[PDB]
Amino acid sequence: LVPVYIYSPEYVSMCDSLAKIPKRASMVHSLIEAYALHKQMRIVKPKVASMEEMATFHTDAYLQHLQKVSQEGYGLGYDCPATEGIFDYAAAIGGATITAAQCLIDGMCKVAINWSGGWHHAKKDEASGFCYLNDAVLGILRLRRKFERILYVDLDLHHGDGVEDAFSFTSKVMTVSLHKFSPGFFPGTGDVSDVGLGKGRYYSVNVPIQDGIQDEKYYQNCESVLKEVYQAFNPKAVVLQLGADTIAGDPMCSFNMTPVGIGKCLKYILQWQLATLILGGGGYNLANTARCWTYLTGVILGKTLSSEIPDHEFFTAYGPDYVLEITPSCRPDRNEPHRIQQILNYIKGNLKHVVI
Ligand SMILES: O=C(CCCCCCC(=O)Nc1ccccc1)NO
Ligand SMILES: [K+]
Ligand SMILES: [K+]
Ligand SMILES: [Zn+2]
Repeated sequence: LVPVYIYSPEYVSMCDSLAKIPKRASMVHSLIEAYALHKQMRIVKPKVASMEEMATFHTDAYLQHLQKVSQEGYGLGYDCPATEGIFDYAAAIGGATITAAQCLIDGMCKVAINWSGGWHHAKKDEASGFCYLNDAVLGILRLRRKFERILYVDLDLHHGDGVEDAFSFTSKVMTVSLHKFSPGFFPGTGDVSDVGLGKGRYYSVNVPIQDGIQDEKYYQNCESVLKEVYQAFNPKAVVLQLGADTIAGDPMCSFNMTPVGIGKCLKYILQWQLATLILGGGGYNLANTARCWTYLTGVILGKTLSSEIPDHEFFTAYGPDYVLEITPSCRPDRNEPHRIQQILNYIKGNLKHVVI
């Protein structure tokens, strides 16, 4: 009944190597360590994913090219540079999410955590949006060995298109994504009209949101969706992506959330008493991202954290106030109340078909 914390010094060091988020994995772990939360969790060393394990979703052609490129020097472009050691990076995170999933299967825990995972843009044969490997999909595929129905919830700023498309043709996995949706904003997909294909029709849920949304309206909207989804789909396990690029102070500067708002969503999911795999994701204000996931780690543990940031390796990065709480920015909420309701109505309508 003690939460599992996927961690090892080698794993964090590996994750720090991603140029898009340098040293972020260390900052997140160090802050969690500084709050001594790791002593209240079961620490499990992540296995490195094998070629066969990564192949459960990704094509052999892609996996081999990724390795070849990684050894010496398919979506490898601006967002996903073909840099050396990138296959080792991909295998590590994939294996970490799988390890967490296997922990859920064994009954070792009710909640397993991998903050360095949640890379949800990767397709079976294509890297996309800083994602070389879709560890979230790999996590769901592993869970499907034991659980008959999986619910995937994506609270990242960006649409979880890679996870959605991976399961868009099946009805055993339902994907739910709350994300910014606006013409020109990555990845451009995930309108409310997108519900899946074939036998997977109505088993993909998308909630388009505009800039400036804050804790209260986000939670109410998220709860009402999850409420209908839970009763309609009746999941046996949950995969939860909690990308922190929605948090105020993120350079993306889109949503205006605090970890408290996201935390309430997490609480509502945690009370389902189901096997839950926790993943990170986006988050480009490194200190704030550590703040968020440290806070959420405390929420999972049912602990109240000291407002003042404890001294640690990255203490200087937490100026100028050096506290745990994050203050929302002073900019408008661009979401019209009537639009939110209609999106909700479409979703309720689609979930009527989920009566099987
Ligand atoms: O958080 C993410 C990462 C998505 C990939 C990034 C979107 C494209 C983008 O914003 N690119 C960019 C921005 C600033 C400077 C250079 C590239 N996914 O959830
Ligand atoms: K999302
Ligand atoms: K689906
Ligand atoms: Zn994102």
